[PDB]
Amino acid sequence: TFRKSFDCYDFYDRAKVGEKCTQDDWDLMKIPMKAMELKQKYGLDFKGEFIPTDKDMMEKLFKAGFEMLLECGIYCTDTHRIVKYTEDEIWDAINNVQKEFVLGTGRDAVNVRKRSVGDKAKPIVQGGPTGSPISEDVFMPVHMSYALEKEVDTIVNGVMTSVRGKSPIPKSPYEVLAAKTETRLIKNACAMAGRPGMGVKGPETSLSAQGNISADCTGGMTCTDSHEVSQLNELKIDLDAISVIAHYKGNSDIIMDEQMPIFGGYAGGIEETTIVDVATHINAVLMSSASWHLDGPVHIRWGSTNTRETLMIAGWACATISEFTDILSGNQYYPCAGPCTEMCLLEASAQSITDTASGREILSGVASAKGVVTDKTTGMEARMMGEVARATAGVEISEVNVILDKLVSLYEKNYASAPAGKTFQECYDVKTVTPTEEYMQVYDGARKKLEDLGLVF
Amino acid sequence: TFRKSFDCYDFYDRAKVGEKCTQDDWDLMKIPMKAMELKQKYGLDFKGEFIPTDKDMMEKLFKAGFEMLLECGIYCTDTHRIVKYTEDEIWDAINNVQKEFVLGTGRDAVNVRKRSVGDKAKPIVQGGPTGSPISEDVFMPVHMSYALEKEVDTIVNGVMTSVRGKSPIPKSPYEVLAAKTETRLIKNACAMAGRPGMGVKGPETSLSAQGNISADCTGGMTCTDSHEVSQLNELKIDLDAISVIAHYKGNSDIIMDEQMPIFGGYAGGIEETTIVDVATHINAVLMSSASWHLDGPVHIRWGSTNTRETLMIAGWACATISEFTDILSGNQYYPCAGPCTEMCLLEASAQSITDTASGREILSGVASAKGVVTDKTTGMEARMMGEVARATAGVEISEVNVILDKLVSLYEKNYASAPAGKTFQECYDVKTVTPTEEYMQVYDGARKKLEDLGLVF
Amino acid sequence: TFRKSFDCYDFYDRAKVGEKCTQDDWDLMKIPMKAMELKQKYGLDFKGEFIPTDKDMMEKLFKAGFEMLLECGIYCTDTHRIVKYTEDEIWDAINNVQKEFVLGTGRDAVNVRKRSVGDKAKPIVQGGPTGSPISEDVFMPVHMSYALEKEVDTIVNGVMTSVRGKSPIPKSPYEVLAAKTETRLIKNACAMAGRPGMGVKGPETSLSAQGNISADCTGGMTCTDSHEVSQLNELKIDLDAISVIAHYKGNSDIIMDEQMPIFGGYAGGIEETTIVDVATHINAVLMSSASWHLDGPVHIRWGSTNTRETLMIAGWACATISEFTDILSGNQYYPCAGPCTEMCLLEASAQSITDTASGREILSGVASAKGVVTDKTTGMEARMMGEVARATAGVEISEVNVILDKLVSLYEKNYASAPAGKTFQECYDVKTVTPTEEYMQVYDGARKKLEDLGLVF
Amino acid sequence: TFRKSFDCYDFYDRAKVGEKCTQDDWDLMKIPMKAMELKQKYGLDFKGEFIPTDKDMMEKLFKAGFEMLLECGIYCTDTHRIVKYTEDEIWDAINNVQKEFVLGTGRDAVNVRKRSVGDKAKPIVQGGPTGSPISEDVFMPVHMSYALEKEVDTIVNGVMTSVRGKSPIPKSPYEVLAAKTETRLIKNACAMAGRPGMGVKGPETSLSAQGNISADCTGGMTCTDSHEVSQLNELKIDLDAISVIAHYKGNSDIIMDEQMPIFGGYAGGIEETTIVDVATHINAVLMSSASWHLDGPVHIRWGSTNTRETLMIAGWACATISEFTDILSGNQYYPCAGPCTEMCLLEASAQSITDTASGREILSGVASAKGVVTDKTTGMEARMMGEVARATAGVEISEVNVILDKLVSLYEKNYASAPAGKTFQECYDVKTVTPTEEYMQVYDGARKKLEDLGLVF
Repeated sequence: TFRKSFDCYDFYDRAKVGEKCTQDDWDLMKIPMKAMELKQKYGLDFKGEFIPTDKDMMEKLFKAGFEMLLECGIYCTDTHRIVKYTEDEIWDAINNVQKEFVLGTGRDAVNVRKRSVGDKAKPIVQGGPTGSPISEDVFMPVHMSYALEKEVDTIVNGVMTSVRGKSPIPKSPYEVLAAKTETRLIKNACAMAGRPGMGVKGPETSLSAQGNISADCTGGMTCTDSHEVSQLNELKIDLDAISVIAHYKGNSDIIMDEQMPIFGGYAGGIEETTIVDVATHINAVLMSSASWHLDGPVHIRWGSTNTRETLMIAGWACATISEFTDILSGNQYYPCAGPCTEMCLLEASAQSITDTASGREILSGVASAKGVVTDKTTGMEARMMGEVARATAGVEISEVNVILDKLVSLYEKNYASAPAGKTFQECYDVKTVTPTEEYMQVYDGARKKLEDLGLVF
Repeated sequence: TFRKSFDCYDFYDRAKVGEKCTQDDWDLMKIPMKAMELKQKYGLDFKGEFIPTDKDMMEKLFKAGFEMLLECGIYCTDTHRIVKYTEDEIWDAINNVQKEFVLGTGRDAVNVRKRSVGDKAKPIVQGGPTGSPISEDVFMPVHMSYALEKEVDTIVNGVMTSVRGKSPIPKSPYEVLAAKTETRLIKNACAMAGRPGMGVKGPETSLSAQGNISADCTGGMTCTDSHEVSQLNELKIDLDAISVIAHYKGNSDIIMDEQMPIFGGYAGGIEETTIVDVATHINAVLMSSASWHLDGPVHIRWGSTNTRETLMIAGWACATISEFTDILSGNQYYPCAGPCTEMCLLEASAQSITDTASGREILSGVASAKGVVTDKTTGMEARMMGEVARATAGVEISEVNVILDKLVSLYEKNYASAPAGKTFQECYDVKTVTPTEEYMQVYDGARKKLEDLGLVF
Repeated sequence: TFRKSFDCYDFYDRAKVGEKCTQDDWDLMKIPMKAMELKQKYGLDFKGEFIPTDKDMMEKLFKAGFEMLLECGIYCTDTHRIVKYTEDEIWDAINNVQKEFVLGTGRDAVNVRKRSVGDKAKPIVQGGPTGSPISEDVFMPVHMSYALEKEVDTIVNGVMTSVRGKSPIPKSPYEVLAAKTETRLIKNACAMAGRPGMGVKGPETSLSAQGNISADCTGGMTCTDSHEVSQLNELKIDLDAISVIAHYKGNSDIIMDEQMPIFGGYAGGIEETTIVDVATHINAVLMSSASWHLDGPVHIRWGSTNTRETLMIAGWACATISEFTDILSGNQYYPCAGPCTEMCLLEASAQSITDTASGREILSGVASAKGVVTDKTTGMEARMMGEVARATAGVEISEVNVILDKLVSLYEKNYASAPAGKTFQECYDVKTVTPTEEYMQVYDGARKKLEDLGLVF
Repeated sequence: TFRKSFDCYDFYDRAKVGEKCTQDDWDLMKIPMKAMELKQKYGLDFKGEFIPTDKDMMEKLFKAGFEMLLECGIYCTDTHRIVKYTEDEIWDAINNVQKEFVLGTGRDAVNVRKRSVGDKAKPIVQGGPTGSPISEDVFMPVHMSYALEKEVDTIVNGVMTSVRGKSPIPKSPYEVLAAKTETRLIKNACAMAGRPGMGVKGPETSLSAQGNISADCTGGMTCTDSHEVSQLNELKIDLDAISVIAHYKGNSDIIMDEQMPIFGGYAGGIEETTIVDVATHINAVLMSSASWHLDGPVHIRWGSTNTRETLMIAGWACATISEFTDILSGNQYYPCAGPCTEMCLLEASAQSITDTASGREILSGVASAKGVVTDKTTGMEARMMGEVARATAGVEISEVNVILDKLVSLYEKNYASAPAGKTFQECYDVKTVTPTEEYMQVYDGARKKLEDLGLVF
């Protein structure tokens, strides 16, 4: 049996005396070799499906992901050593995951419960700039564009480009100011939208451990909000995250562990990256004591989470995690196209279909324009994400796979030429926080194309 | 698509520039014409049933109610203009209704979840004077008579005839005093009954917007209580309610939108008034951002909610709302007879059977003696309401319809001669808050008659 | 003796059956006649002094103010009737006034205690837009300009020109939204300035009773903030204020009763208007159950609180109230000149000297540009108000009177040509919320002139 | 005038572009040169006095300290640059210091108000291990030894040698665990002593910025506790402290800025080190927005705060700060001798006399055995500190100076041979947390010697 249930403290202890190893040995050898080995060992082949129905192939994928975590362990960048788990420790973690939890407070609180593959229930819609840079003078208006949408249940925080006119430089007092201010302003935006108790997800503007740890505060982030801790790539972590985890646990905060496996990255292709994804979903409840895990498979070249390959990785990982565990999870949205464009909406729609049908509990989006362009994220994208989620709920997986193949085909040849789109200021009346007729027309066009594919809103 | 999810602010904006129209054009033409038109268009015919089983007829009723709201809109009395919704705005509201919520706190809190037609689950029992006038010196004792009944889950507030010996005149400081005091005293009554955390529903003594808005206070109403906002008759509203809604939303309060369609009123007969009822259930989650909607079809002549016609209206409206939406709702009780009489108990029993079987989530009663006679409401009526709800849960709808026809026949010829009944002081030991042997005997008699009809307690 | 301590409820009761009287009989006869009568009866003559030292003249003024309230009573506009107090009721109120109280919370809380004439202690500095119209997009930045000044202790709220891009029209849902939002945003501005617990004074954007009553809310106004209720002119009140008082009392809120007697108004000249001022200070703790009273004598023509006459009225009223009662009070600032001008600073400085030396507990300013010009109020004016207060503390009254005569002479000939000044956006770096070199130079110039008059900062 | 009141954000901004300078240029030239220059310029000579009475010499010392801060500025170790203040910025800070504040909650809360030199009022007694290492298994018992003493008002936290059996290594998750646990355990110890609401001072076990920032938590440190931020030596600071300050301000926490000038350090001798001390007291309310400042002059050789020189530095600095400012402060205790020895008690007694008579508001001790020996700190030392404070209150300064000269002479020849003393476990019944007869006898002996010197308990 195991000594004690594994936690961040045990991780630190082991990371100081684990097997010494260079990061290159890890990224260029250990990880890719194991993924390659397990893929062949279990004969994994997704056969072009976005969401699996073959229980035997799914069981093999689960065993592969479990075995990968068990045989590889986790690389700690700070100590250049490997932390290894035992089989019993892993099962203790998987066998005791958080069943459900509440986000938000008052009338605006929402319950997060497990959804199965093809579930008739609709997932929780977490809408927001999704970590994208947002100008200080429109921070509240931008977030209000999400709170004003009935489709949105919780908010995923954007990043303040400035606070009191200064960049929130890591380890500067401005970073601490931003970490606290970020959610204080967002919750005030929610209140102005008539939903003071909406739960949020962050912190996002802060990057350092001290910055992230300062985010819990009066009027700001509290225990009913999702607290983010990020895993590295792949099966890797830094000590900063470990201390942040200790902090979240010590405050009885809902913990959201995140990991975004890279397709074409250190693991390799589709099946390889999916084995890693399953392994990091499991690591989430082991190393980070997560309440839920946020996935986000991203294309090494396009940097999007909605390419054919990344949707397949997410679909298989989630369907498999749903079949063999009660681990709660979500997926994050990174379209190539920017706001107010048909492609952006179709891109997010493809992922919403995939995430809803594969069993995700929470949809966290949308980081339009790959989430790196100032002010290019608006509530309209979250509205589509949510409406598409409802349309997908209950639909037969066989039909979903057909729809996905057709939909993805509508934009996968245009990644390099994805439209830049427009900013919040350009497609919304900034004062009343209402989308322009221009955006509404674009929205209708996307909706029509989705309906032609068989989706019923 | 829609500009933004519709809210009370959009309503105000539209009410100032909507189509000009006299209230008579609305009540005597627009509403009755549309109800008449839609009834024939869809060939609605309830064929004497209290609770429908014909899914096709129910679908037609739902479409009729939806179309009525869409084509008519809502008349704003203050501006004498009509507010119109678009089809997309209505669906956005219906597609995103509150799934569930908690009322009360601590050990005494209760979860409110959707119930289907004929559901085996028992509805939430909200017992209280139901807005009836209660003498100041027995305000706590009277409410304690409900809190002391295990059948009761939450309390529906009575009205203070006086506070500090003065009438709570609208727009007077006494109205504000009563709005705050009302719930403070009621929650103290609940505490004396050993259930300090029981949720309540109000405010009730206050009538003006300023009075209602002052009700949220320390020790008084809070976010875990149902906050009432009233729609007018029919498909009508005043600006006072609109500001009250803005207030409830701004405080993250659970919102209970109420509307009591009048049978024989501006809409017309049974099917006509039911189309209106379906339309106002939908309007509740659109205009009022309601957490749940309180119905209360009332007979234009008898002023009761339990006549054959009003039970049919409630039964069809609820069964239909349950079939096509997840809108949570309840129904309010207004018997003709007063407390300590067999008729009163049988009247409330008929509605409890109807409400439970048709799918209501909450039963709010009982306003005995039509709720207009001082001190004529006691916990005994709520006890029957609850015990009958349990007896009805799970019973086949075919059987329920038969029982209802027989039960209603036991009193429907006596509306004009309904017994006045007695006050709390006359049928209860005011000090120990215990019903008299007299009432207990009356209670047993009613219970026996219900059992003879086939009900199993 | 008296029946019971007088309160807003007794006022309502009496206002419904008091002596019938037209408003003209009140404004054009009853008030001016009594002020004229009492002025001669007591031989009041301020002899050009801003702050009195003659205890006998002060005692006569106090007796005059008391007698005026006693013999006239208060006119209720709604009922067109007069409410009369008895001598015993007035003394019961004066003999039991709030001794002290705390504003704000946490590290940022401040104690408000009585100050005597010429007190060495510095008064509390309540800085803010002082009810002036502020553009929605700079609402937080503008208030932050006050929170960032160490001279400022609490914030006096500005008015939102819009909320969600719409005017907060009285009795519209936007008014309720603004009432709640106003303080939520301001406290968030205080938090960004590193002082999350600063107390505020409001509500200000709301005008109706329902709007004002909705201001107490989570994250917004709470019991540690000053709650404003306004008396009318002169010795007059409306029922709206009476209900608002009932609400504040019912929430255990710190109550700030305000009245701004008009020089050259219905009362008459200097001594006449001062008798009224003393009477309204007393009425504050009687009718409004005030914790403290906010004065604001204003010139009928110039609309400023810092003219020679209005400073004399404030000086005498406060010095007298300080000598014979423990009623806590403050004065509000309305300069003619706008921000970034030397006159504005000198105008506010003259009042700060007067208010500090005459014994005020709180200085509430500054409503630059008479508080009616959008965005023309900044923290710089509050900084001067505070620095001048410190310079004045402890200075001999004889010297203060000389300084005031000289200072007022520096601008009293320019009321009609007072410089318009500039907006916050024009004299501050809006992003970093820092004043421009331009303003700093203007500030230095004003400071030098004050020093030349004998003030030591 | 100044741009804006100076804060930690302005400090960061200036530290990135200030005058470049090596740390040696700062420590070995700039600081010592200015201290030497100002000492001669003002002709400072303490003439062997512990506490000054010469107002002219005190005024010169104040001017010297002010001028030193103004002309030197503060060295930022991270950027190797100097931050400079303007005269106006310094005065704005000094002119607006926190007047008073409350520590602790409920019945156990205490008010901290300014004390003058020779004040009859007794200072607040903050007793605890004073940052000394305490074994994990006796963490609560040790702190309980202070809470059980009526002489103690608040607790100054000790350091956990381990938490869950592991060292709280900086930047490890154990550091975060310790930061939160430290106060949670201490407040539980206070509760067991019948004083659940005693305020504390920390965090102490954590050393990194992320560790310190994690200390505010439910059940742990809150806004009514003193939050420590440390200045470096001399007129120096690191960016970690700057971010910690931003955090404390953002949480509305009471801030305690600390600086322990070293006698014989970079500044030089007595007068030189005192000029630095005055400068750092001022810097506390400027750079750290401190609520109060904790001094602690320490001997470069002996490492104690109670040597003849360090007592003189503290006495002069405090008496001078008390005379010219309202800056609240305290002093920390570091005796050479360990617990259960007469020397330790006499050492702490000498400082208590000095601190009480010179005007300190808070006494924070006692770090017996120089605070570096595991478990060698007990409540008995705090009891003496407090009883001596009472004995000193109100005594003429002339007499105090005589007593101090005699008392210090009783141990100043034994610094090198100071007795090691014993641990808590050795001089207390660990279970009942009661001192042994052995300690009581030692205590009586010290008390008798103090009485022979003229002290009256």
